[PDB]
Amino acid sequence: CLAEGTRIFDPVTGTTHRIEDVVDGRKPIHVVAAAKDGTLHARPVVSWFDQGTRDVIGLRIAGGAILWATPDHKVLTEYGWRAAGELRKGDRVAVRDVETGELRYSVIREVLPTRRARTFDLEVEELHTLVAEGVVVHN
Repeated sequence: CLAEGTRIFDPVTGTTHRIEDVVDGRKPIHVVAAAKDGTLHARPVVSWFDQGTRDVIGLRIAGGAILWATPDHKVLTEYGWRAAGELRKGDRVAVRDVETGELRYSVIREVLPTRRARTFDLEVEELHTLVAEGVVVHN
């Protein structure tokens, strides 16, 4: 689940939407999806649900790029899918590059202890996956 504050760039509109705003108003919009091929494809949202308030961790990546998600949220690492609570300053994550638009790999900058905030839930067509804070991790 994604925490409030996470930005979501839409390929259809080309702007930046906030999950807190997209879910609260279940807005029929689109998002970027990822497959096992590593390629990015736009996909519509067909479900919006609130996950309640729970503890979440903050993953800081080089460039300031940060992502807040639940410990059960799986992150796309070099070794497949790994729970966020299993990430330590040294784990590399895939982040979308606006320069080449293509997928790129970067190292973490610092791990942020658990906190507390509202969390949301989405459903991307079938390719359960969405781009959040430039980072690609299951919905």
